[PDB]
Amino acid sequence: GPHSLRYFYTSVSRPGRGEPRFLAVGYVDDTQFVRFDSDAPNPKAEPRAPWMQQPWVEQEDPEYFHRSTRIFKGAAQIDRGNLQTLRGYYNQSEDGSHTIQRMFGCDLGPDGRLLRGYNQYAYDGADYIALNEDLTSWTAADMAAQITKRKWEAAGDAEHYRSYLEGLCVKWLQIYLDKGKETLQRADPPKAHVTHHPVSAREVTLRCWALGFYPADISLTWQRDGEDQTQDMELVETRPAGDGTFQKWAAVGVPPGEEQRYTCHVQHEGLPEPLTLKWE
Amino acid sequence: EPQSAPHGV
Amino acid sequence: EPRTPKIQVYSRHPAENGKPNYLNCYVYGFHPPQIEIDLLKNGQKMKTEQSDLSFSKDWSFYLLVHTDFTPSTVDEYSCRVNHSSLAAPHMVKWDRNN
Repeated sequence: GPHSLRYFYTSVSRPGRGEPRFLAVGYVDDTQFVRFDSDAPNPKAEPRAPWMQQPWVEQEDPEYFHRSTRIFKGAAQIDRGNLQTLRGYYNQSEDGSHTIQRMFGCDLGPDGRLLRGYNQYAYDGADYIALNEDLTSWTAADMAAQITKRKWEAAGDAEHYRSYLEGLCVKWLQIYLDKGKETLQRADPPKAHVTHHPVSAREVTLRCWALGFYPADISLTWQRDGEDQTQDMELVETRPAGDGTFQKWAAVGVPPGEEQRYTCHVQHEGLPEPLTLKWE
Repeated sequence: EPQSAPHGV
Repeated sequence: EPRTPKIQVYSRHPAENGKPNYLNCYVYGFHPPQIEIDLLKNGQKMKTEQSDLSFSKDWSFYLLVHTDFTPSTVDEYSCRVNHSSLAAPHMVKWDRNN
């Protein structure tokens, strides 16, 4: 896929427990590189990737964390303001806690220029308003969200956001891809094997494992007699290993003796060709 | 580098 | 309208008794974000680290709670999740095959 820069903002109100907590994280692809927490004693943008603590920042952009800190504090204040007005739009009491989330950033195209921009919001975990891919128009999910859409159309906020995408967003994504090249411009293929777990006289579990892959996107399936078995099998949600790689497995329950009917199929960007393998 | 919305909801 | 957490409890590498390793509890698909995730050694809270709060395309939240550990034949491990969507703590045992 294309490289992506994404920020995720979460704010939660806490009635009778003071101000909303604001949390920010930034990702290049599936690698986190920064954080901000309004509840930290002295909240600032902190690095969350080794390549964001290399000599280059201090040697060439020493105010990098100060700028992000300043922008994050601003966002915290905007989101406090957003939770107040949303309570109004939806006629909800001061007493219940609510959540506002924002995802935004840019996909980098081969032209070294913007491929796609995102700017979208949820309230209490449901679509509220999104910027459409054309980057000039808005999708509002309900009556409340049309209030914001009219507000933002009238102020021309779309045009403002485009300016960020085509400017800072792609420029900084390219800076991160360069300075974190070893980590980010890489595709660790999955290593796959099959394991064998008796269940009963009528069932043996075949579990196909994919380990140590980056990025997270993968295709992992069983065929019986070359017929896809997604419809029968247990497929776990892709999970982090905790070292910057991902894990997955797919299990089928099979009649004992029928093991050689079943083939596991692995597809990942790091693989020269898809993998096919079987129990031992 | 992030951005903040020039306006609230 | 809360969304219930889903939970996987797993070692970073295939478990071998007496060999050092990493214990993970991965919890995802939940809303709202407030949540309590404990890794437990024989029912006791372990010292753990928790990832920074992030979220997926569907706005659901995900967290990793992890620590270094050395499995043994005598130790059992689990992850305890409490969330507004649940009336009681969701308990999931670590099974070396998951």
